[PDB]
Amino acid sequence: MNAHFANEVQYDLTRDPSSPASLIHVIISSECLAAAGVPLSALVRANFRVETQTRAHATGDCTPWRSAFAAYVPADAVGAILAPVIPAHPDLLPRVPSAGGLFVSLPVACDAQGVYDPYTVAALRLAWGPWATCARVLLFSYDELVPPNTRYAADGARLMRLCRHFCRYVARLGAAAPAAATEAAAHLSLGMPPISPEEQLTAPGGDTATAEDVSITQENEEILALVQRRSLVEWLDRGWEALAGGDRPDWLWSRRSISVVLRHHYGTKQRFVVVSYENSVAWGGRRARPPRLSSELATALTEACAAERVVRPHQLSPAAQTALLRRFPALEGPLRHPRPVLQPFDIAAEVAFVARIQIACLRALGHSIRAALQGGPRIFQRLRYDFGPHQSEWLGEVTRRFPVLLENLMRALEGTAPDAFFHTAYALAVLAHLGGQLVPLSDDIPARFADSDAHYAFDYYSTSGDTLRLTNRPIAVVIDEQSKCRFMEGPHRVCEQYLPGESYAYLCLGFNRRLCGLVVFPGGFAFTINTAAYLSLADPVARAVGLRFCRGAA
Amino acid sequence: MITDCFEADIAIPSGISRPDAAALQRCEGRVVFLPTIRRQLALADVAHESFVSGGVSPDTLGLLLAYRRRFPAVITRVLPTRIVACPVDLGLTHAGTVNLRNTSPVDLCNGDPVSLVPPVFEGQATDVRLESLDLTLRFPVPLPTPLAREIVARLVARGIRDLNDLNVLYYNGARLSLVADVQQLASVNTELRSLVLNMVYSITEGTTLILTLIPRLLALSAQDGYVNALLQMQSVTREAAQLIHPEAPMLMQDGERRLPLYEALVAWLAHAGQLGDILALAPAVRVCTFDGAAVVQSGDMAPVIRYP
Repeated sequence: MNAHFANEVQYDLTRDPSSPASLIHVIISSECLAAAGVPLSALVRANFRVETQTRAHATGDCTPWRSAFAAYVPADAVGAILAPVIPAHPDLLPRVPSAGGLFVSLPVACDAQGVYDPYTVAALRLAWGPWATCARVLLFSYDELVPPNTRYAADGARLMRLCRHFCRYVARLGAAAPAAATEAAAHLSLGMPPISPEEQLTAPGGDTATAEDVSITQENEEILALVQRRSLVEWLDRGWEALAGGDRPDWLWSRRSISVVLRHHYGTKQRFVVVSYENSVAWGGRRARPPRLSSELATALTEACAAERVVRPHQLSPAAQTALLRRFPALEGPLRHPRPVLQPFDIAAEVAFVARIQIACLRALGHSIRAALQGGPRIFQRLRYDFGPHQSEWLGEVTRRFPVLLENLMRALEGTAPDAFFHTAYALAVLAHLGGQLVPLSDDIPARFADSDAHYAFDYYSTSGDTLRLTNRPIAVVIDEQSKCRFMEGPHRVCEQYLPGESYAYLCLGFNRRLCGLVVFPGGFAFTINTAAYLSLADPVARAVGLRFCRGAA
Repeated sequence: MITDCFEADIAIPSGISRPDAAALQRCEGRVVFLPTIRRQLALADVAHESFVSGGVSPDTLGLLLAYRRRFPAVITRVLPTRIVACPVDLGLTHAGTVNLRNTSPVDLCNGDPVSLVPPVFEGQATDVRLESLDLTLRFPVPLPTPLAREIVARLVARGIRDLNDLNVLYYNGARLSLVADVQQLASVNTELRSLVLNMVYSITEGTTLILTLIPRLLALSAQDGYVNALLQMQSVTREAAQLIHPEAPMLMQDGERRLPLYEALVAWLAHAGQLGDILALAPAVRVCTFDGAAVVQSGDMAPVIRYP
């Protein structure tokens, strides 16, 4: 509950105002988070910190990440809103149990005459710990987030249950009830089935103009008629203050109207509940600052190719394409940009942005891998190890086993999910290297990694059986022909007690800030690779990637 | 007698005429502003020529401002060779009871704290002058604290008129007026800075809740004669509701764990009720007549018991 209150205090700085904005209180479910790659148990271990940034429709830069507030409830979230429970008396309000999740209100980019561009993206981040494996990022579209209409209708009948539940709960408590409570029961009874939150979700109703709904009735009820010819709320507000002993502003809005709009998440197909309170200053609240959010951009874009029966606005004729441009000068960016960094007016277009970078990084290896290995080389060893007479027989196996691994690396490296790939030691070198041309997010980079080209990063891979990535956290080692090696400053990974290539069953792969790669096989035999040569990316892409995956340095 | 009394001994010089020496025998219950707590001092360190700065002896509003840099003490007995005063802060006497003398035009009561004020009243600025030594003794005036705050308040308000009547008082039906006097602007600056820093720090976010209750008071002053008398005929808040419609914001930053009005009171008490102590000096003296009466008139002595 309180996570929405605290955030509106932040939105009260009106932000800038020069760039107008809005705010939407959102309740994510747990099953939407679970499908999002979120361990649920880790959050449970009372606010929680979340970074957010907004991302442009087609071309541009993302907002710099900004910290918001989040509070996770491992219980019915909508129920806590609907039926607040006196700490002393639980039995006062019976209700139906449900699931829930964190509460975060989200920013909405407005305009002068505020109208949201649909398919524009707002983003979260969830940090279970320092390293990026403990960080996830979720995306949302202003279409996804903003429902067209709210509902305060279904919440009306709810309040009368309270006036009944109070009057019912006091009647049980009888003599033990404090006199002020019995008093309010008298009036509240003069103003006069458990509470199920999923009614308001499936309720078929919402707010309406209702102007002709009054005039409909007077041409109705005269038909008919000519054929013939201290509010209750203050007592409720004093109902708690009798059984509470405190105002508890969280409850005060719960006694008011509460707008619950069920939504669905395009990513996980799951549900997340958008909520706007009655007194809430954010979107949907009865107290709100103009201008408000309009569908003017969105509604036209549907019928533009709908009346044309066309799937895409680029298959729309440029006459009608310029038609909305005349009304809407912002649509130039997605429509008129020759080489949009994002596929304009799409959904998965953002994903295509990621996956192509995945491919871009891979070829930067295979071509560079092929480079140094092309004519049969002599790698010798860049490391220092002593071998026993029996260990030689093992090394003989490394010969035969040598080529199969080099496949399996790039096999899995290609096979990795594009999301999780960005937590790997190689993707960090890129985000480090392009940043060198800031602080990449999750602080995976050691502070001295920017000191010398000797500071490195590493991953490990199983030599026998399935070839896998044995290391969550990329390991940082400095090297100094043979030269010794040492770790850096700081749950447990047994892989971390070993130096690269020190033991069997570890393929040791590394890179640099200079992004000169090193491939270390067991026995210490290792060769350099410079993949910077084969790495090819557009600067407008590079700068756009970083601002998402890195942070402006402190 | 180091802790019980403390005999700070003002020495008297050799050459003083017998009309001037016998003029000190009527200096029994007085207030002497000792700079330090030395056991041997001279009249020159007591007299007004100690109080004067380089070229400048300040006005009455500035004459407060180095009292509180000093140690007030009361003359115990005027010997021919010396004058003995016990400091107020260390220790009063053996039994802890010293006698003052009302140089006020104002009668005292029992138990009321007594503040000492420079000679501001009209027909009152009586400084016993040593003609044989060219020394003046500006004896301050012991006053009741319901006056001694207003008298400072009239002086501070007079200096701020002079940056763009007021010098008339009343007390128990006795009309009295103080000396209208031009004030040095250097003295007013430290006073005005002492107002605002205690006024700006006295404002908190919870005080906006209190501000919303102003039209309730004029809704209440139409029925309660107690509230109708409390505000004033010339109050600001009676005028500050006909042009002012106050309101409160809806939510508070971290408004679940903190108390809005309880933080409003403590910051108010620490700066606004504290403010009168910063303008004047502290009334470290009250009067407890053991057997005399309930009202101590002017010119008479009064027993003194120390005041926390």
